[PDB]
Amino acid sequence: MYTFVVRDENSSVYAEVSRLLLATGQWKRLRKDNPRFNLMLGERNRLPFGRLGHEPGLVQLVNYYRGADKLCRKASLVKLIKTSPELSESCTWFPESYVIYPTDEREVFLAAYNRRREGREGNVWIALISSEASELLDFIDEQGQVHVIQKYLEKPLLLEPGHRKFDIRSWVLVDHLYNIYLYREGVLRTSSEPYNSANFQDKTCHLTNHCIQKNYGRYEEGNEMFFEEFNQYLMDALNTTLENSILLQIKHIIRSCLMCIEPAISTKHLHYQSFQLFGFDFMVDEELKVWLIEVNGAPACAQKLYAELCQGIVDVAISSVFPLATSIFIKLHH
Amino acid sequence: MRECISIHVGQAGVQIGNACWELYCLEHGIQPDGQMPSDKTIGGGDDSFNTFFSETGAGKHVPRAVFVDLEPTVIDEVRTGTYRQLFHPEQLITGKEDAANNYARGHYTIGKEIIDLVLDRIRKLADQCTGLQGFLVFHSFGGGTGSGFTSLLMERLSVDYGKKSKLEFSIYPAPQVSTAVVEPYNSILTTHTTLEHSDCAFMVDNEAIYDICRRNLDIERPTYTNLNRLISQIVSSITASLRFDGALNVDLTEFQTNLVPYPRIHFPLATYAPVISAEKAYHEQLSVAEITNACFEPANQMVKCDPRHGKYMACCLLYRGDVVPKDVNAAIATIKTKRSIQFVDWCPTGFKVGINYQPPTVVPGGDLAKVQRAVCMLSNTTAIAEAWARLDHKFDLMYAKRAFVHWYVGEGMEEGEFSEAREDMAALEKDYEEVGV
Amino acid sequence: MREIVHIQAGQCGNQIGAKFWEVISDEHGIDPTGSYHGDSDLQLERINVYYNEATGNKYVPRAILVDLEPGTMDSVRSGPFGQIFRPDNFVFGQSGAGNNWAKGHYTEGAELVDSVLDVVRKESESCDCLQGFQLTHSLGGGTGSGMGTLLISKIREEYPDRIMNTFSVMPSPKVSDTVVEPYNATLSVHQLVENTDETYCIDNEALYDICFRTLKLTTPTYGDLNHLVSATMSGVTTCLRFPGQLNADLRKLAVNMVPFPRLHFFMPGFAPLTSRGSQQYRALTVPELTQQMFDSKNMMAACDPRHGRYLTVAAIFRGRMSMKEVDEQMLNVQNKNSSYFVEWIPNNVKTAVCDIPPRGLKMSATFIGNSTAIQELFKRISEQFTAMFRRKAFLHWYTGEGMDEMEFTEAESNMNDLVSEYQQYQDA
Amino acid sequence: MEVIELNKCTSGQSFEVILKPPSDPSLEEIQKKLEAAEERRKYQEAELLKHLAE
Ligand SMILES: Nc1nc2c(ncn2[C@@H]2O[C@H](COP(=O)(O)OP(=O)(O)OP(=O)(O)O)[C@@H](O)[C@H]2O)c(=O)[nH]1
Ligand SMILES: COc1cc2c(c(OC)c1OC)-c1ccc(OC)c(=O)cc1[C@@H](NC(C)=O)CC2
Ligand SMILES: Nc1nc2c(ncn2[C@@H]2O[C@H](COP(=O)(O)OP(=O)(O)O)[C@@H](O)[C@H]2O)c(=O)[nH]1
Ligand SMILES: [Ca+2]
Ligand SMILES: [Mg+2]
Ligand SMILES: [Mg+2]
Repeated sequence: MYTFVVRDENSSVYAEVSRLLLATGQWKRLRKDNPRFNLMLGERNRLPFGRLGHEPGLVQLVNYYRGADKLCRKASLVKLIKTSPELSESCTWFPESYVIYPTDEREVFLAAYNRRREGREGNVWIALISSEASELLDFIDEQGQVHVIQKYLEKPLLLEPGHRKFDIRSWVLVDHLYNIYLYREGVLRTSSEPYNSANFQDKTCHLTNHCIQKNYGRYEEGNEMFFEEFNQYLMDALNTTLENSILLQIKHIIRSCLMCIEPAISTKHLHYQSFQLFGFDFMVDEELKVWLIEVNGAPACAQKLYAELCQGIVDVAISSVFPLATSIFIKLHH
Repeated sequence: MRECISIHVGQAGVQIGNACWELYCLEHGIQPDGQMPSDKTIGGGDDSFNTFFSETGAGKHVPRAVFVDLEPTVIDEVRTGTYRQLFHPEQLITGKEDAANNYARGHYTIGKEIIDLVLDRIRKLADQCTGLQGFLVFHSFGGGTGSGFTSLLMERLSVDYGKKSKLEFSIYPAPQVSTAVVEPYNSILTTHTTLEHSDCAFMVDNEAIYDICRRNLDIERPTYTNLNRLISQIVSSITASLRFDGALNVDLTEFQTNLVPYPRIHFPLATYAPVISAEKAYHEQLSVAEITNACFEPANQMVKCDPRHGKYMACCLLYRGDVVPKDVNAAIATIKTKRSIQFVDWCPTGFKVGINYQPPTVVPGGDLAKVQRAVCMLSNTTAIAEAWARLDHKFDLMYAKRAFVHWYVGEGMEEGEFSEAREDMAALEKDYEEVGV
Repeated sequence: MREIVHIQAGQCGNQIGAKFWEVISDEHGIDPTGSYHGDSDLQLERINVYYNEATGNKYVPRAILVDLEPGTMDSVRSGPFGQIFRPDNFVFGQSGAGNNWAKGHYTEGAELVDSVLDVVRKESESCDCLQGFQLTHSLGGGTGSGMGTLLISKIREEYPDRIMNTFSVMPSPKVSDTVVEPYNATLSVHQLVENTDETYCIDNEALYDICFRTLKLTTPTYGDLNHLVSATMSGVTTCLRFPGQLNADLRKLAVNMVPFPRLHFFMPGFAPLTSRGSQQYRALTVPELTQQMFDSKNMMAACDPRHGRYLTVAAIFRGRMSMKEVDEQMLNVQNKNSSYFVEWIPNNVKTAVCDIPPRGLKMSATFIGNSTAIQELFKRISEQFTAMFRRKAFLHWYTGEGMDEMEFTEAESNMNDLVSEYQQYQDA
Repeated sequence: MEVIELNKCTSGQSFEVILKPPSDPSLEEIQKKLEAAEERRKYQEAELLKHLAE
């Protein structure tokens, strides 16, 4: 019998993981503040990493990598990509991005905006989306909290029939040994209302968030296109597979991002151990080029895929450390 | 030449004192009876070793050391042991009954009855000093004497010796190495009262030393003899610059200068390599590059924490053995590229290096093997606050229900001192927090 | 702190007390004459604790033998180890206590108490540094129950900064002398709550069941019951009598075991459980020792520890075994059953190993538990009390010695207070 | 990169390597606190002996 704790009740993924663990009969749940655990399913804010691995005669494991917030915050991701030579300013899969504080790189932001202004090419930026620099800067200071200004993808990939926009979510599990496992199933969180090149004020067609959409559910159920259908569409429309056109770049970006932060976060020689599930968010343009949007520390799965992913988490992240009495993941080798 | 007086309080302090002074004698060529054939100036002298040893006309080299315990048992083993002739009886102070794992009993009750006697016997050592610089204090956070009496002594030494520097070697409590339930109380209480009165303090987690003994020496259930002989090796590295000819850490004031910018944040992390088993036949001798790299592994630290998630204020590398500056710089350059070393923005990113050509001396029949080169890193990292957090959480758990508090109150201490001490710790964790992110 | 002064009061007190000295004299290599005839030096290194060095270099137990009746104390003197006790330390009245607390505490006992305290004082003056006192007594009779608790009170006045340690046999209808035992117990518990630092609750019900269910003895005597007590007593005092890793005394034990001054009533335990003479030949593994000592069938107090929670635990493993295996097993019981150990006292289970095994066993384990489940023992006594008291039954035995009904109500109150105080910590 | 403050002898040598530049209670008060704790111990023992006199 192995023991675990649950410290994030709001986590829809790990509520299912604990449910599956109890069902085997070889795992018992303890109270939130019981320090005599094998596994921690910790909280999102202020996780006590300093308290792990100090309890004698217990192997301890947690579902979060300490330090991995440096990849999962919008301000942190830009700072990491710009400073780390493994990514370099010249990164090509990440959109041109700048960090602005409200009351810093404000002079660096306007220097590149002027080159775009003089050349008169596509000059639209996301933070609310606008074409004017001084109109966005006044709205950041109006909010309060610190946010990032990023180059908006003015030439996205269309979906037919519909002339639509989309983002791809891929689920990635990093185990205790720093193996990177990409889940074979992803989701296309689609827009239902057609893309409008002229009117940026409208946000329902430009932003592909699952909350904003809820023409919801016209083309596919709950604005969610799964990997078999999207592969089929690409074969018919563009004469290509998802594997070649998109997935190779996705596999490259995940691997490049996590290899960069390996020496800072790895629990290979530590007193305690860590695994973590990540949500990588991608944007495909008209030329079939893949761009990284955001990384998610506490990602939520789609309804169809909860059962399979959560069982897979138990298989290679939990039972690999605590064994019991086909693989759904593609390993990204390094 | 300025002199240093070592003070050993409680069981842990006395027993570690035994281990250090054993090692010091083997390093300086001093025999169990106190004779040093290599010393040519008989009856005196202002050599580097005279910081830790005084001399008599007879030719005896006597430690500038005072042993204090509230119970006779442990110091009685010093009085009758193999180094009985080394210390003179006036340096070995014992009481009748111990402080029973109670801070308040050691501080207030039995403390009051023995404080004046101890300071009197300390004053006898200070009188033989031509220029006293200060004190090295060896004690445990856990024990009643080790926590209680120590904090009272540290208070009184600040009054009687106002100018002088004070350094701590403190034993942090671990459930893995025979602890009592009330030791989280004793720890918080003593740290609070001592915080103002200590200039630099070297925490040694019993858990870390236990695991190094298990992993690197193949000792399944490490005794105090095992742990202390290891601790002494680390302590010897730290104090080597005070006992030997050199230009780094030559006096106690330099420990503050090189390691402690923020006066409250005075707990540097010690990291040591290599620990190699004597029972290992055929050993691949480690290079400068390999042993400097081992300083940034948490498995080698005196306190288990993660320096990657935190910031540096200072860094000292102390080498013993076959080491040249060229190899040091070459190792640093490679480590800088491959590891997360983040300094605070108001401090230079750098290392102060001290090399001593004489390799570490091994205790004959001990568990440590002879090595060609060894290093001790002293880094003031905000990561060490993890050990405060752990201890504070345990304090919070018991104190919420006022568990054991009556034992402390029953010795004349107020309940108010508990929360007063805990608030200071909440202040301390926050000081580390502001500096650390 | 090294020297302990021992007192044994009444029939039960002297009978279990004589057996204790018999068992530990064997363990230290001391013959009935008092001469040392052992092989190991370790047997003599901490012999100061229980023995005074006598002329001719003979050892004399630091024990005072007390009864209001000459009967039981005459049996001790003409018993197996009888000659070992200092003859001046035999302090006896004549009339007996007739199973009456009031006779023990107020009338007959009051006459003899000063005679006892003189001997207690004389043994104290010989002590280099007096650690504290231990009492063996029952709570159901008159002498041990009444006079014992009187002696404790009077010792606390003369030595207010010294540890009071008691081995207190609890009464049960299953092994019963008189109907008035719940009255005598309830009056005594009030005293133990206020005037002792550590009380080992030795329940006669539990000792009966161990003899009947486990040891397979159909009709157990007081001798059968006492074998279990002397084995437990030897076990709990192992770290005091023998050198080991532990630099510990009774005060240190009180500090760490008692989180709140009133809740100082412990559940003792022993593994493996054995009958006199005929004992098992098969060696017990460390996993079996740990499994047994935590099981309720091995507990000396008739409480189910599953009905409560452990505040603090202490364990003493005796014999030559793997200390790593001990640690692994001890942490296994904690990490499997962490809902029965308080989360608000971290690392509340402590283990000590002594190399010297007891007579007739290769390895053994002794258990000390401060569990909230001990309330069930006091609730039992409290129910039996009320059954008679609500009808003021048998009270004339006590009122005839000048006691008032008020005192009974107050004693019942303080016990129901103790029980609800144990209930306070069983939930949150 | 820069190796400053180099000092040598027979015993060893020491130096500094910069990689990147930057961007009390009295005797009277101790006697007071200790004696206030003796008074609380005295008071608690006096309350005990008063209770035992009752
Ligand atoms: N590393 C090390 N730790 C020790 C040693 N002796 C005791 N300890 C630790 O110190 C704590 C207990 O403190 P002690 O020094 O034994 O107690 P004391 O200072 O003598 O105080 P009292 O005995 O309560 O009067 C525990 O956490 C032990 O693990 C030792 O020789 N080496
Ligand atoms: C002389 O007899 C004993 C005395 C003590 C202890 C003990 O249990 C092993 C004894 O054996 C019965 C011991 C008690 C319990 C504690 O756990 C709650 C503790 O923290 C602490 C301990 C003891 N300390 C250690 C490191 O075990 C100190 C007091
Ligand atoms: N375990 C045990 N209990 C006893 C023994 N002798 C008497 N008792 C119990 O003690 C109670 C009677 O007290 P007793 O000691 O005879 O009275 P006293 O002589 O006035 O102290 C009853 O509950 C008995 O069951 C004994 O040898 N062993
Ligand atoms: Ca000289
Ligand atoms: Mg001690
Ligand atoms: Mg009887």
